[PDB]
Amino acid sequence: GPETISLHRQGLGFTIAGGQGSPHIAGDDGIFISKIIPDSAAKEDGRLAVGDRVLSVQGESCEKITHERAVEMLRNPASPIVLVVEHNAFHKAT
Repeated sequence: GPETISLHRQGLGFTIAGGQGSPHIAGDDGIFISKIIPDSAAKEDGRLAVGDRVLSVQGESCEKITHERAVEMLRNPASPIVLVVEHNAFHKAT
C-alpha cells in the first residue's frame, strides 16, 4: 500500500523517470524512482527504492502529470519533502 516517506534537506537523493509524454513503461505515465543516489538523504533513510511509483509530493498528486511538473514539485525548497509512494510498483506493473 501507499507509504509516507519524509526526507529532510541538508537534494533529496534520487532521480525520477516517467510522466505524461515521456512514459517509463508502455501504457503507464507514472513517476517512478529511477536511482537512489549514494551518500544522500534518500539512501540514509532507506525506505525509498528504485521502481517505486511516486503518488504525491507535499500532498499534491503525481498521477497523470508530466515529468517537468514532477521535477518542479520535487525542487520545492521546503523541508522536509513528504512523499507518498508505492513500493515494487515497477515490478508489480511488469
